[PDB]
Amino acid sequence: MQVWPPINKKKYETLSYLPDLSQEQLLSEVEYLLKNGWVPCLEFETEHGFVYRENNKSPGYYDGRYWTMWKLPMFGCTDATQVLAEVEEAKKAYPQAWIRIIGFDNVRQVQCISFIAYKPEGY
Amino acid sequence: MQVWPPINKKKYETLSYLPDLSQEQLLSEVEYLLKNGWVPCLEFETEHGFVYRENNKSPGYYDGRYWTMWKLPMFGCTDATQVLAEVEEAKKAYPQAWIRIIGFDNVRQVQCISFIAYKPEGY
Amino acid sequence: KDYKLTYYTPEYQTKDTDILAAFRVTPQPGVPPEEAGAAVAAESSTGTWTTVWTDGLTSLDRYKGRCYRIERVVGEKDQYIAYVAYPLDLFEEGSVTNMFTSIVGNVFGFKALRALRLEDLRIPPAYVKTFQGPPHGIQVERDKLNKYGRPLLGCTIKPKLGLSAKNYGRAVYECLRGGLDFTKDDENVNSQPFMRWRDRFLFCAEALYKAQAETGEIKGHYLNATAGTCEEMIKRAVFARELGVPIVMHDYLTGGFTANTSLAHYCRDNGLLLHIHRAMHAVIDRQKNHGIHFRVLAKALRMSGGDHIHSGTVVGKLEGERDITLGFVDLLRDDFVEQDRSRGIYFTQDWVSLPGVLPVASGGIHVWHMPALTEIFGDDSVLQFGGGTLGHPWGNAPGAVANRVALEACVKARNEGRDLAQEGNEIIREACKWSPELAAACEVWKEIVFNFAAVDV
Amino acid sequence: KDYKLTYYTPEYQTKDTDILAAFRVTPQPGVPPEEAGAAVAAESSTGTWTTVWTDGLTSLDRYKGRCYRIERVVGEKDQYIAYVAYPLDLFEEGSVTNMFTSIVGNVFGFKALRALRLEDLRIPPAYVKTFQGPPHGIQVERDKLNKYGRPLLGCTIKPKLGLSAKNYGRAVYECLRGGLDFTKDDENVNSQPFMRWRDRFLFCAEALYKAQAETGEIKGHYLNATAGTCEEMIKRAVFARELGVPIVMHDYLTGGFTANTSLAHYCRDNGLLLHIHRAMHAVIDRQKNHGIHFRVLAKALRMSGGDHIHSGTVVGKLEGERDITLGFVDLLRDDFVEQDRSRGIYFTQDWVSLPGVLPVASGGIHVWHMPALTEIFGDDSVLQFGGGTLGHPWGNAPGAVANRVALEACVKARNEGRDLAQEGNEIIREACKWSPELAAACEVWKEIVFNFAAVDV
Repeated sequence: MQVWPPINKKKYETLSYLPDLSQEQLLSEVEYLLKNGWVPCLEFETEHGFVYRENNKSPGYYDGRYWTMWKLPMFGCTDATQVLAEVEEAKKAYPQAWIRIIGFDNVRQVQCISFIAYKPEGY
Repeated sequence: MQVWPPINKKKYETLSYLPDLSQEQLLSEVEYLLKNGWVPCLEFETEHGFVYRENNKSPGYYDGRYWTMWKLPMFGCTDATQVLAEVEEAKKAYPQAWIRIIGFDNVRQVQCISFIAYKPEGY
Repeated sequence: KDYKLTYYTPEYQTKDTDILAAFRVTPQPGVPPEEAGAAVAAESSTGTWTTVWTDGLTSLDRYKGRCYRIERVVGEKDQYIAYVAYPLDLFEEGSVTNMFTSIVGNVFGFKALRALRLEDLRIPPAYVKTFQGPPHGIQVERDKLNKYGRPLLGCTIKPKLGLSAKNYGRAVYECLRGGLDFTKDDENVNSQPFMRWRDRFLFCAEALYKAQAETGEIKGHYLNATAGTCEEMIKRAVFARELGVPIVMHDYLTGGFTANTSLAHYCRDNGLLLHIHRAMHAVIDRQKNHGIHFRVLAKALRMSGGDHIHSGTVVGKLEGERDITLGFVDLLRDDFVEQDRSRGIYFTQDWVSLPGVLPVASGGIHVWHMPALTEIFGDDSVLQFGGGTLGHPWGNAPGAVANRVALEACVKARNEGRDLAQEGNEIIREACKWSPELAAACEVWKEIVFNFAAVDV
Repeated sequence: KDYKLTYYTPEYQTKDTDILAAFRVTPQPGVPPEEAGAAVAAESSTGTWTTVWTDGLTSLDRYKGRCYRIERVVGEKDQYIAYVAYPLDLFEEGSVTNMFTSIVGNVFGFKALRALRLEDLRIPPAYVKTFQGPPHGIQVERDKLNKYGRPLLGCTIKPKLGLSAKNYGRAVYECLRGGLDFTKDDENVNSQPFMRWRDRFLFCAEALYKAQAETGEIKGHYLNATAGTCEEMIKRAVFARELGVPIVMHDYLTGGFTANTSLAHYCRDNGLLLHIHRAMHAVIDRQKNHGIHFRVLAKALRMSGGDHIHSGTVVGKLEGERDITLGFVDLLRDDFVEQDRSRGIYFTQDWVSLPGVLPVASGGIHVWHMPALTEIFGDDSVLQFGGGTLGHPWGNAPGAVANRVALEACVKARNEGRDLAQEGNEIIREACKWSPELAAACEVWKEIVFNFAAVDV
């Protein structure tokens, strides 16, 4: 019988309970977005990697949900390698940042994908 | 005449004003639980060893009361050494954690025991 | 009273503003279908055996329900499907209570019928616009919670009734810290001698905030606000708002539509998500010959208001029953659902942008069911476990971890192009390699399905 | 007026819903027991010497109190125990005020009696369910405070009346920081020229938060909300709620039951613990021949509402008196207390899950009394000190430390299997070795009991 660690097990939502995605698996996820017609986009954060509540504590309000956009949503992107290239460039510029790939759906003005692609040292 | 120290005298409730329990005394306490038919259970904490109030300040609300459970309540336990063994294993895995032994009563859905078994360095 | 010559109108062309009803009629022997269907329409509108002077001070043909079609049921004999049309004016705007009173108020007790069952209702866009609907709905909810690309996960705290406020909170913290998004108050748990509501709300808030701080993910606990009176119900929601928690809960059928609409309005105005439990539904929707099918009760909830609604389980069901479930699941989530008798959808339903409701799947769900559930329901669903978390050998947290790992393994496999239908068991097998928690939860299952175990390296 | 032939009914079989009363009657010379007991029942119900026409527009035998049994008191002569039964309908639901008005309203002034004393009351489950009872109760309180496995500790701030708001807070901080859980506002301290209530609440909150931050343990100070009017009383509790403190206080007998029930309701709705002081009780409960025994006043408090209640001290009492005390202590804490005349319990009392009240022991308590107190009362009690903390040679904090160390030494010894009854003095002796604070508090005691001192190594 093992005890689940109360520390050093911070998560980043979808897929974060699985072993770190290999470049090949990371690439397969991006192809799922493209196959469905979803517009890929990258987001990164350097300071607050997890949600907190500093400005308000009313129901539904949390700070730290929004991260900063890396460039622009990749409309018309057909090659999943173009997306993977940006992740390399992003962590090159900000190695101490968390980076995630999000997907947008148009029939619905919604976001429908969000998984971590890179985590800083000790995370 | 001596002055009671305003610092470095943090407490952990029941029995914390007595000298640190020797393994023998720690074992006698566990036997009291068993003799009364109380179910022993271990809890540990690594970050907030004392209560605070971050999320709300209304009457009766405090953060830090709940600690994380070490495995499961030891139902059917008849040997107090089994309990003492778990404390050794717990501090082995988390040396920087505070560990306490709690007891549960069934006639009453209540907890009726709670004493510190291990404190981290400088506490 | 010969209704047939006044209420049975096969030449009637339904209007865009009419409320349509599909009744499964089982008439008494000797009673013709046309007369039975006319009795159904008559009783649920003007209800007149003959004529009184007051009927001349208005136009009877303006407020009457009309049976415009009859269809014999393929299977059993003596069973017909009667289609009735009701004028938009018969109904009070924004009141599900009035809609149910007019349509199902007296007809089920008519003597000429042996049994009666309301199968579906076509809610026209003009009536839909008079309702607020879900406080938030699927999209806003995912945005508030910042959760995308996978079904949400919840678990029930057991036993149902019996635990104290602090012990309840302890189980809440352990489950949530392990990977689950939500924990649930039992539908029976309101305020009782063993645990008063305010103490529960207070300890559960402490527990959910700790798990959120520990994991870095937004957590929620359905705090049951169901109560004896409207005032108590609101008083309970008000405290949830003061604590700043994200979601409350309500038993809409036992609490009632009038009280539920009030809570839903309150939740919209105060940013609270509303989880709905369907307690008591089976006394109304189980028998195929008499009652109201769940798809109508689900439509009523979406109009009255709720962000989540329990919609049973698909595990161990014949396609058949499974198709009926997917039928009402679409009616709850989608904006436009075209007519399809194969899935029990008697009418095309246009929801005109009314927010969709998140279906909650619960009932004997285990980790090895994850592949089938993820495939059948898709991402927009909440999968709830009971003994799959609490019954895990190592406890609540490891049990929650097992379910979270199992779900993510299914999502990853699906995204990679794998067929969850035929590779389901294998997906869970591979996952057991990298998750001791998942492995321990799959022991008895491995012995039967794979005749072993183990790992290798 | 011959009551005996109408109110004395020895054949009466008490109902599960009846309120039973045990009166200790001392009739006037010549007046028979049966007639005296019938006069008691008559006066406290219908109260009729004869008959008027209005008595025919109802059924007298439906709302009358009935003396169904008389028992001669073993000790004194001319003293009897009359048992009276009252119909459930005579009482207003949830009102202790009405219960006392009906039972003890006029009978104590009847001429045929020389003295009258209400010894006990059997509150049936059907009447108990109409009361909220304690805002929280023993279990919830321990959970809110996170305190288990030992009696709680409190101390009184002296002098009773006289100190200023800031000085009051200073003593509060010093006592609490030393190991005590609670500090107490004097029962007389409400709002006066030398110290207005709001200033006291403000400084005491600052003091208790500092001690809590310094020690790491949850602290509380009973802030007296007793006032001249209901409005002022609530206004005071409202500010305690704004400050976020855990507990308030009330003098239930001088304040009154109507006001106390209002405060109790407020405390439940706002999460405040309610400490009750029994000021003025001795004018009612001291004399063995006339008045109301404290066990009835304690039952009334548990129904009206309170989380703690002062129940005197056991120090220096004959077993005898000690048994009576343990009798009412059980009635306050337990769910079911079986009849036992040896401990003054005339009726079996079923509390049907109504929360239990924490008994508060105070009055000349010193550290060397700790062993006996811990054994007699058990963990579910609050032990309050006055001069045992304030009168310590080194001050408040060291005085609080001495009491905390002494108590924990007793708890440890008890848990290790030691007999607190015969090893009490030795347990305190050993503790003095590792606690300079405890040693200094035991000086005069060591010289008398041990004829010395000291330590060794």
